[PDB]
Amino acid sequence: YNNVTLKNLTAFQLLSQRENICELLNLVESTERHNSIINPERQRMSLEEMKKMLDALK
Amino acid sequence: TQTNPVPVTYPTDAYIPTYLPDDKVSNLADLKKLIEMDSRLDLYLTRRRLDTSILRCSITIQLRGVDGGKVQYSPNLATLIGMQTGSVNDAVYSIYKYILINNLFVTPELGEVKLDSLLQKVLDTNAAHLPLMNVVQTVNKLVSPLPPIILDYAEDTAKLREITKLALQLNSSAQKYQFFHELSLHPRETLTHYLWSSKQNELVLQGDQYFNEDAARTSDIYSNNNNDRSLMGNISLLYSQGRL
Amino acid sequence: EKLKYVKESEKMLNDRLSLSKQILDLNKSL
Amino acid sequence: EKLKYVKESEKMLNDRLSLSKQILDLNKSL
Repeated sequence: YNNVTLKNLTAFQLLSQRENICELLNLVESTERHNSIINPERQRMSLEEMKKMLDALK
Repeated sequence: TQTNPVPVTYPTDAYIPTYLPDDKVSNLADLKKLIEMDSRLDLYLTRRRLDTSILRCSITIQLRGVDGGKVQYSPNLATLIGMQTGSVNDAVYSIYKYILINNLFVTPELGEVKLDSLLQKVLDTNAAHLPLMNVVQTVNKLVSPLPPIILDYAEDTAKLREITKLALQLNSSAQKYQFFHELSLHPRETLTHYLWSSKQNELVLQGDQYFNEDAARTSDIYSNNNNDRSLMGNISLLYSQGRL
Repeated sequence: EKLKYVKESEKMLNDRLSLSKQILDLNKSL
Repeated sequence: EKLKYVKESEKMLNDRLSLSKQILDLNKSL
């Protein structure tokens, strides 16, 4: 798995190219890959860390 | 370390995208400032890390402190240096600076020195020219050790790995942005591109299905597959090359 | 300070060699 | 080290002055 092949590159490009067309028709959900990376409680926890760094640096 | 850098498996500081519109982000400049701040601070640290080093019997007792920090000099070399028992590198530097004071090289022309009185006395040689390599080789012979007592009668790697993984996720999100933006501007000649390239990549993935175990031990490749035409047409060529 | 240590220590070492070259005089007259 | 070399240097200066006293002994041994 350390190396890549022509089959691996072609499969990766075909998979990533069919995932992009299925968002126009909305026949795939992809809410998990969205919200596991947005994660708004993690976002406000990080903003609280930035606010605490503003408090500690002033 | 080596003379060349070490290849390694995991990525190391992949790029930051530059094609995102700055009317919405207005933040990649600030992260850029943080990155060159880190590079400047690391430059300072690396420079300072480099520059921080820049019958009657006798009594014989081999002590605890047989130590080469102060090593005994031969008395000829002690007269040439002046110090009593200092060190070995101090001796080499003092001999070389004595040679450099007396202007003996040339006014191999810089290898050969002019042998003077005291230096021939401390080397027990009588040449006029003798190269400096052998002169400083003799220093290893002229020095003897000190006499004993005689009486007679990290987390930073994982953190940078996490930042690299996160920058790769940023690249993925930016490429997925740019696809839909370029489809939004002119949609015709990207949907034709999709219908071409998806078909071509399907043909490329289906270029390998007749090379299995039990798809070649059987007979449904050679017989009756003139629909395929790919192999069993090379046999007019391969016999003519002698391979068989 | 790194300069003003070395520019005095090298003069001290030059004096230590010149004193040996003057001790050369006091063993010729004996 | 901004202390330390100075902690050496004056010491070396004293040795020079001390060697000057030995020079005075060379002015009295003859």
